[PDB]
Amino acid sequence: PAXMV
Amino acid sequence: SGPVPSRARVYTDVNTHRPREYWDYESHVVEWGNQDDYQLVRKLGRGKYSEVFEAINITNNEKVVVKILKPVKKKKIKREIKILENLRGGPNIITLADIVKDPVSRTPALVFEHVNNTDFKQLYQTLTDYDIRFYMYEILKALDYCHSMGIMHRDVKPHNVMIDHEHRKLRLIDWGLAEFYHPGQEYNVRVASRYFKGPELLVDYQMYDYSLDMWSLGCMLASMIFRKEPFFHGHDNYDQLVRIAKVLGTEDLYDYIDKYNIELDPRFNDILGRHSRKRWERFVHSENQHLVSPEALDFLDKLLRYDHQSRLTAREAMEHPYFYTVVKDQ
Ligand SMILES: O=C(O)c1cccnc1
Repeated sequence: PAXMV
Repeated sequence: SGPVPSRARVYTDVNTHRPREYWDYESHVVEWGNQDDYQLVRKLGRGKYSEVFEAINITNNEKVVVKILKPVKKKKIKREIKILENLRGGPNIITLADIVKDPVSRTPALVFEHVNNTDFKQLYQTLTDYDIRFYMYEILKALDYCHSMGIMHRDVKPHNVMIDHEHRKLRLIDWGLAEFYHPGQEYNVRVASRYFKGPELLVDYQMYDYSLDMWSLGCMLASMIFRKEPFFHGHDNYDQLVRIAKVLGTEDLYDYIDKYNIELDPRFNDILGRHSRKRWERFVHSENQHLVSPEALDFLDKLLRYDHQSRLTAREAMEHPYFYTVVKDQ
């Protein structure tokens, strides 16, 4: 969910 | 006539002799990485300087620390990047691993090697005599390196010193206030933290140098060997100089001012007055006597001086007898 999901 | 100029006693013309590419951070081009290689895990700290996160590099399954930069000026953001690259590989200097850009908001982000989120502040009031000597020597290694590279940190404080007590490693972090030293330059005096501002910043002497970090280092040492945090606890920038004068004495303060022809703020005259110099032995009680030694007081007295030229340099400090046992153990 936050750079990568 | 104006105030009297000054120059550093060490590493004076390093940046002048360097190619312009070294210290021209405005002309530096940033090579951007891939932000999708990192996944944020938890927040480590906040404040009006950046949002620091702990992330995981999913490429090699290694932990990292990501610092989200604030919408400040690009001029200062390139300076911190250039300083971190010039110092990459130095002793006890934080290593910049990657620089990425937000694909949506275009916000920059710095990626560092993972560090135990234990700053020196949560540990330096609980150290032994040998630990203080050892960690002071490691902090000196980082200061002497960046000074030799023509860079002054200008924000030395326990919160900017990351420590791994188990493996006895130390890293000097937060280079957002760091600046290249050029002779004759007049810098902004509103740098460093209040409890660690040198007298040259308090009397508004803009032509300072590496010796500013040595005063801040002396405040950390006084806070440790005396078990008093902070050692100079002023309620503002003006009172900060008053608390310093209550210890070092006002005689050497006004001699320091007349030497460099510093135009002191007229508001200081109403709050300064006269203070005799208090000896460092007077700060020793039963709870800190085991951390205080004649070598500690002599080393501390040569760091906390009004005259920035009289202070020990980072190189001279390592050769002090205070670190004789630590150097022999290397
Ligand atoms: O440079 C910084 O601000 C920094 C470095 C490591 C970890 N947290 C912050």
